[PDB]
Amino acid sequence: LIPIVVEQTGRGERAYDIYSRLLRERIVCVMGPIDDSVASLVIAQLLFLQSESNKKPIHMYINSPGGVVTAGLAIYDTMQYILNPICTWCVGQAAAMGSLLLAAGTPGMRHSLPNSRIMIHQPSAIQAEEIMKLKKQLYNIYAKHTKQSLQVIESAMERDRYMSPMEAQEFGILDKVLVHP
Amino acid sequence: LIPIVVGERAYDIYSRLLRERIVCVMGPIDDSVASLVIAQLLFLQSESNKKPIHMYINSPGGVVTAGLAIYDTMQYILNPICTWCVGQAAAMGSLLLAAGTPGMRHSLPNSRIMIHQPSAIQAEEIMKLKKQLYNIYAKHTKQSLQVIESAMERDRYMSPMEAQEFGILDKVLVHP
Amino acid sequence: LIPIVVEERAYDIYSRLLRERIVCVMGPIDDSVASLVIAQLLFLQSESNKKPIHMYINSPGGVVTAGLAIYDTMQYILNPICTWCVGQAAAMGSLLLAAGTPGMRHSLPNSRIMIHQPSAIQAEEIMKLKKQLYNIYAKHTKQSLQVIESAMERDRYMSPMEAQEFGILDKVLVH
Amino acid sequence: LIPIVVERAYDIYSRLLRERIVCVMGPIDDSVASLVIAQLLFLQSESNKKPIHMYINSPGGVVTAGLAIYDTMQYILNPICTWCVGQAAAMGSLLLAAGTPGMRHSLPNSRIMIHQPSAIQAEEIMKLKKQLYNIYAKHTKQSLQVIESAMERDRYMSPMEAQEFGILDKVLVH
Amino acid sequence: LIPIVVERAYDIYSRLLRERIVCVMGPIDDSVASLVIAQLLFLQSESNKKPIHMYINSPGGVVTAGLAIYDTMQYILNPICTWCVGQAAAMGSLLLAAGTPGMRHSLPNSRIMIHQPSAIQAEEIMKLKKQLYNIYAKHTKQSLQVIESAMERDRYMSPMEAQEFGILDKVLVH
Amino acid sequence: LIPIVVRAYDIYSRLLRERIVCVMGPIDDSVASLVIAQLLFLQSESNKKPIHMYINSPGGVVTAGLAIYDTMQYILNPICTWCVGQAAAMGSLLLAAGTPGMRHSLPNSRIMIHQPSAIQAEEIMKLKKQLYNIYAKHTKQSLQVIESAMERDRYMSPMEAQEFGILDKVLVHPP
Amino acid sequence: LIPIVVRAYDIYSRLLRERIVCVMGPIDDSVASLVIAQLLFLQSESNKKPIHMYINSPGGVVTAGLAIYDTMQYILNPICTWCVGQAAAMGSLLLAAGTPGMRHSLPNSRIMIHQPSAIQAEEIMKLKKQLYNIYAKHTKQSLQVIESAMERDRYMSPMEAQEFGILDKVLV
Amino acid sequence: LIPIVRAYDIYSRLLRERIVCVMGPIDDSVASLVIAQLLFLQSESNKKPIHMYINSPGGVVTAGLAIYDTMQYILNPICTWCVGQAAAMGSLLLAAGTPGMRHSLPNSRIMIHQPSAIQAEEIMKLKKQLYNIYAKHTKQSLQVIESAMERDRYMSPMEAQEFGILDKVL
Amino acid sequence: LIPIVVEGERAYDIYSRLLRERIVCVMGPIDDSVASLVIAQLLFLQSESNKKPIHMYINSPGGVVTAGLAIYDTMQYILNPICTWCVGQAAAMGSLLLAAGTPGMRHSLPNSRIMIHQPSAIQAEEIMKLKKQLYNIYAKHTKQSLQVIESAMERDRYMSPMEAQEFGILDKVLVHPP
Amino acid sequence: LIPIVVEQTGRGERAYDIYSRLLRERIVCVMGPIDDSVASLVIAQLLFLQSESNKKPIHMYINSPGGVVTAGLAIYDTMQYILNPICTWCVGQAAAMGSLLLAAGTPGMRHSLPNSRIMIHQPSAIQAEEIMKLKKQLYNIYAKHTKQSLQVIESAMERDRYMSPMEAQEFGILDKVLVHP
Amino acid sequence: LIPIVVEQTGERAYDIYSRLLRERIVCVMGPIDDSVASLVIAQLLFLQSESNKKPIHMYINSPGGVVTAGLAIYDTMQYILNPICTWCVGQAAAMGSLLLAAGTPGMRHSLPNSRIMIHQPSAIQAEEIMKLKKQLYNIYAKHTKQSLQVIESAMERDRYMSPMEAQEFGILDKVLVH
Repeated sequence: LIPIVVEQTGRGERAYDIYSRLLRERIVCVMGPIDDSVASLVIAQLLFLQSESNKKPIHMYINSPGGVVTAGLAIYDTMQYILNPICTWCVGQAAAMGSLLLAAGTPGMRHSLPNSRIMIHQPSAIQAEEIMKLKKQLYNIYAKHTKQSLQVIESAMERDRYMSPMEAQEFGILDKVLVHP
Repeated sequence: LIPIVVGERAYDIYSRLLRERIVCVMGPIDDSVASLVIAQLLFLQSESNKKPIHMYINSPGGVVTAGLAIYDTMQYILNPICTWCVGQAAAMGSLLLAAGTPGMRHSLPNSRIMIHQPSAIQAEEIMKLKKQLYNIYAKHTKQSLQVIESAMERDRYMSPMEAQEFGILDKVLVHP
Repeated sequence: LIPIVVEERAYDIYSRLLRERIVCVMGPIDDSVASLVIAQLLFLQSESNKKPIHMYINSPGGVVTAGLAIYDTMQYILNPICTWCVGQAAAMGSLLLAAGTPGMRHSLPNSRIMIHQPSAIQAEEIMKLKKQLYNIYAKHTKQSLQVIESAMERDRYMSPMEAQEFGILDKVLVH
Repeated sequence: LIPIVVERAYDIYSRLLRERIVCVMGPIDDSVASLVIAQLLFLQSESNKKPIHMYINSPGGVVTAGLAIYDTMQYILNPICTWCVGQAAAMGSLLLAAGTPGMRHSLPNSRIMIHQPSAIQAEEIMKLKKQLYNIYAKHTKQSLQVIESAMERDRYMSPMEAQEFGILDKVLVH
Repeated sequence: LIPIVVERAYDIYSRLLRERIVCVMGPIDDSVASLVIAQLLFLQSESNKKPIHMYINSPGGVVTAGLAIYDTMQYILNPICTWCVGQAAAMGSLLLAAGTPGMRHSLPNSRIMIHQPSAIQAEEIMKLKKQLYNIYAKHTKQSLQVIESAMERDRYMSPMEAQEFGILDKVLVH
Repeated sequence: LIPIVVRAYDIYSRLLRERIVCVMGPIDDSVASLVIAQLLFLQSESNKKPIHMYINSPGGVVTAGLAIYDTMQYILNPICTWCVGQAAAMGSLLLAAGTPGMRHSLPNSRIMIHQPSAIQAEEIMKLKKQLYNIYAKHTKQSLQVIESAMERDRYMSPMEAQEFGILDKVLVHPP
Repeated sequence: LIPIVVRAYDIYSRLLRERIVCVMGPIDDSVASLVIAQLLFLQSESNKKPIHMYINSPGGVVTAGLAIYDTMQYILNPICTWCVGQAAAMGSLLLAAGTPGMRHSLPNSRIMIHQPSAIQAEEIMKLKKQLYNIYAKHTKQSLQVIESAMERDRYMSPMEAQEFGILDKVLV
Repeated sequence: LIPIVRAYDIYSRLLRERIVCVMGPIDDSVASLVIAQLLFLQSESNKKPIHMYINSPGGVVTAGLAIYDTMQYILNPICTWCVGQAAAMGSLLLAAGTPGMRHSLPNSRIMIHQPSAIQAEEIMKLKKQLYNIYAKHTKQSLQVIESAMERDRYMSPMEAQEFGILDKVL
Repeated sequence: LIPIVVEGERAYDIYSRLLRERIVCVMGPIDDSVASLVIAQLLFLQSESNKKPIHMYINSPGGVVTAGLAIYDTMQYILNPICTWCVGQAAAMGSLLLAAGTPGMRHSLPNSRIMIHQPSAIQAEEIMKLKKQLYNIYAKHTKQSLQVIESAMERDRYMSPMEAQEFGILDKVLVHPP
Repeated sequence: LIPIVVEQTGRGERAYDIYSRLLRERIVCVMGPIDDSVASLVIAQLLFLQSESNKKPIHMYINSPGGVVTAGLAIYDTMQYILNPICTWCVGQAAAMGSLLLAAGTPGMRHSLPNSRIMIHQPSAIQAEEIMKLKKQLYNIYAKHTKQSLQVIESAMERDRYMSPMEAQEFGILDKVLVHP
Repeated sequence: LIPIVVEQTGERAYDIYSRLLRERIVCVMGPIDDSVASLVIAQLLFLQSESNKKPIHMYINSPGGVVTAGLAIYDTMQYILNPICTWCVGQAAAMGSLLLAAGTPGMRHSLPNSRIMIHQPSAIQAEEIMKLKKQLYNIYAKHTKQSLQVIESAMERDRYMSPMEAQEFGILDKVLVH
């Protein structure tokens, strides 16, 4: 499936699959649903890229319908723990937990391409009291990073709809919509 | 197995074709295909901003947001992209074909083109996605929205000569 | 499984209730359910065209065109229809509840009401059906289309007292 | 579970069949066609003059199964009142259209589709569809070009569009 | 198989139903709840004054299906005697507790559990959970803080311990 | 198929008119529901005539067997209990719970008191201790004997189960 | 499937009216309970008239076959057993356990005393030793003869099954 | 499914004409049901013929041998009709009808070959019983039967008549 | 799809590259093959140095008890300090491995969920014997009394990191590296 | 899934998976259920390690529910054939056939961690006589290594119970419990 | 899954089975099928090319399997000139016991607890099933030096035998009291 790409210096060459050459450029891809396996890989790549340097930015590309809340919260906390700046990019869609990871990038470094769909709504094994505690954590994360009030976040998350990138920029999920081709 | 080809180094042909700056979009489009195509496209821009990219489309379409992610990446990148229709380009596949650079959209002569969209989301949001398709088809085909809306309602394929007149294509290579 | 009862003659429990002009719409609604409900509604009009019919609803919703087939039948027949919410009336089941005869729409105190529509035809055809739901709810609840369009976007359930205030019910009653 | 209703007693569908009502509901296939045809030929035997009522709620189905029903509807001498309830799509709208002139009815929220949503040889699939064009033209009184064009659009008519197109005679608006 | 018994003959459950006995056995769902509600409404039509006997052996089930049963028990005018036979867990313990005061019974080895062992929005799960606290607090006379605490412990009560909690009125030594 | 017999009855219905209840195969909540209904029915026809339970079972759900056992102890009738084939786990408890002097076995039946290897650990242990009390009451063994006898993954012959107090008679032929 | 025959019965209810019990196919706890119920009914109608049991079986669960065996031995009725087609494993024990002089076979029936092959090792051998005692009781062979004959994975003809004492008559 | 014609399903109505249908594959369940019908029809009379209608690809050998032995034990004449196909054990039930009462329709296919859990010695003993049954009913030699069973072929009703599987082709 | 890293030079998957940093990822549910792989890495990392710390990152719903007790015993056998990190959740056996880290080196991120309760093939007496081992391990490491552990472990709930720190399952809750 | 590790040779780097690195320390892992595939792998490793030297000990780590009896008896006979001392370590669990491989270590070299579970009972095809033949071989092996009498072994194996390391030591299944520091 | 080992010419590495094959060991473990036969025959023909004089060791732990696959192996063992030492490890049943018995006279070995069975537990015509079993009788009679009447009777009993009893029957030459 994955093609192989080569770097060469005349005295020799080195080859990578594309995702590991993207990782060599410090790019992490979150694509498709988020689960404890996807989190495990994303966590490991973030811990690695901090160990290679704690000062160079990391670039996170999001195209996901979201996924497990506990897995997304593990990725979130690690993005906040590591000292690197994190650029975050939406392509295609960032929905549910995917838009929390988008919102959680470094201020000024949260981006979208013009046709991306953003959803703050959380589409419809645990005790009722514990599911509500998870949502209150989500409300506080969105309020922190968007700088909206909790009352705005709580009512915005109730509407089952997608924002355009311009709606998400004025809401504060994004800093930039890069329309320039 | 994929055949290996050919100091010297030995590549599977998809990596040899990628060394020729060729991206293959084959079969259905999904988030996995979209992530592969986007990674390939961003890599090829890093190899140079100037040299064209060649994009071979044989697909029945697929997920709309996956195709729009590919589309937005094709437009973000600075390189010219030459889109080649081989076999067919239907639904989201004909958007990617039409989104190649003006003068660089090609078909082989027995290809089938379809812009109709055959056959978990609220009704309000499905209509928003389709109006996005109307806008981006209209800008690339230079057609009115009423023509696009009418043409996308007929469940039919069109020949590459019809697609060239409609503006999905620039050149039909009947010659070798 | 299904009990049999004696009254002489004997019937299954649902055939015995049907003799009281009771139609049980329970569970998901589909073309199999719709045709059976419509058959009972047309029969009961032949048995008489004046005496009320009682529809008991416990339903998560279903196919829209199956619910619209039932809705049209309820509005065609001349009988009054009393609608009872029991446990749940969601999506299309809430429209059948709201489409009862004015003054004859009831709930038990713990019923959950939802007019929101949780989530292979063209996009324009999904949007046409959705606008039919707006017209039906506006007609029966007396709310404006803007209110219906806004209330239907929120993914929430509604208590019987709030559904009565919204105009989906006429009575909430304990005994 | 099907309710039983009364000194004889019958299932709800056999009680309706005593009123000369035939329910076409759900997809159409050879076993649905077999059941409908048996009821149609039976109801002609009890009277060749009193009308029959067909209720349609159908996405359509097998083309030759629908054509077997259609040809049975045209062979028997009874008038057939057709009622669209819910939807009549594909082959279901051909059965609706093939009711007796003046006796094709719809409820006001029904959807009608004459489009045929997307094995045998290619040259035979076109021979079936050409029969559909000729059947629709006979009953709808549109030209073959109008129907062949209209039947390519993947859309549903409202009952008022279907009455203007000629598939229906009456919409009972309530 | 189910045995026929017994003039006329019925299956064992129809013969019990003539004694005004309703059996709630196994999990509760919408198809169980509709059967239970239908029998409750029927038995009120025969008389509104003679008791009804509900026999519960259940792990519980769907909350809105149990709330439909509960509301019917409170709606109808009859006394309802509830018998715990082997198990009453989750929603099955609520139906047990919801019997008429003085008419809630257990056999000596029954296990009682008010804990709710484990889609819709979280705000709706918590609203539905809060309704259960008000039902238990009404019927057991415990405070909401007691009910909230006791429903958190993943535990079964003895019949005598459930009588002390107020879920039962009598344990019968058999 | 199950034989019809003749006034024409199912074979198990014809046995039930002889006051015979069959407990065959695994016990579960569905078997318990049927057995308890038959026990309560047979008590209503006579509180004085014995009931016969024929047991061939590998065991089952404990709470389903405890529901049957409590019904046997609630009703006033004597219950004759017959092991045929095997009684194991909960099947041996229903066998042991018959009326003293009225517990019988055929010569080749296998009896197992051992409990061959969704609940909390403290609750599984609380169920297990209820079995120790029931067996000790009916067999007259001490709790330490019962608790150690249950640990051996073993079957008893009918004569050994009679000496242990699970049975009162072993019958080759009618007495 | 099952034809109805004229009162009216299915074919098996009509045979049951003739006091015929068909043990056919594999034996299990479902089959055993059905056979025992018919055996106890037929004794209820008469303790003196014979019962006819027809066997076509590969055998099955030992504990279910021993349940049938104990019921056949308990009831007072004579039981005529007929081997039709085959009687293998537990099926040949029900054949051997018919009343002396009343065990029959058709000419092409195959009889097997061998046992073709959740429980402890000690308990499997205790069941096996019960089989040795039952076959020795009914065939009048010694236990050493039974133990050897059951080890050979073979079928045997009705005439040598009669010689071994599993049958009294072969009817041709 | 089964049409109803007193009233009976179509197979119980034919059973009232003393007709037994052996159609489809033979197994212990089929054998049990055919034997019960055969024994019943003898009880109604021992003198009237039984008519046995066969369309089958074959089946289990010991299931067919159980049917065969019942046909020979019963006193009644058994007329046998091949309709469509008699193969494997179905040809043995056809051949085992009463002399002069074995019939075929004109297009029936007959096969005595045995197309395509037990020890080798016991498989061979079963097949040697087939050789003896076919030899006595067809009156061919064992050497002829053993050779004819090795050819994987069907034969026409006229070949089966001259081989002695049939008496009449109608 | 597991990334490769090149780091003469050699190529590692991301987890082997992290193992060179002395990082062990206990992620997802625990079973015998997870336990086998963790124990082999712990013994390897002790061989490479008996005095440098080891870092265990935990995100797990729990798992087989005897597989977790095998891991626990290996953590207590080796002489190294073990820093333990909760990310996402530590439930059931995952919370015991969290609590079993070295005193002063048990860490949580701010949104981690901690559950001491054990949600729900052997006889009843052996299940209770496993439970009583768990009660003694939690009492040893959290320094609660056995009855407090028994009462706490009966409630089907999750602690916050701050509540688990007050219970003694954690030493630090860290928003950022100090 | 299995991590790779590197061995520092003299001015050189030799890569292994984690299990071949352990095998180079003469460690054999018997983990999960025992079958013919597991037996073949264990027997190959035992015969290999004897060729590398017949005098250095071998270390066998047991975490097993047991398995096929004839597969475990093949392992047992290979342990008894080779000349090496074998240290056997119970980690987590040794049940059924796993406890025979534990008991069959060299005397003085059988170990357990503090929280292991030992079970001699065999939790509940071939002919009846052949199952009892194979069971009687287990009684002989256990009696040889534990030095209990056959009556004590045969009675003990009937109880469906586990036992603690300090009780398996008193029964003679192992020699040392490594109490935690 | 399968270990890797390093050996002198040590600057070469092998999987554990490729290392054993270099010692001239062929492993026949588990059931026999055409793919197992193909791979065993390939190894036997290779090892003869390396030398036609040094012994080959076959290790058998097998239920047996397809008869014609085992007969293909048997004919390859009989074709090649090498001595073949056969070792019964664990069990040799059915076709597995024929390969064991077909080792070179004096070179057929068993471990003490191995189970041996010559009984054949239980798509072609009856005459062909019977013809295959008569070849088995001839092979066993040739190699065990029993008469056909003994072999035919001994295959009818559904039982295993000990290595000492299998030695008395002539299937083995040695039992390794080790």
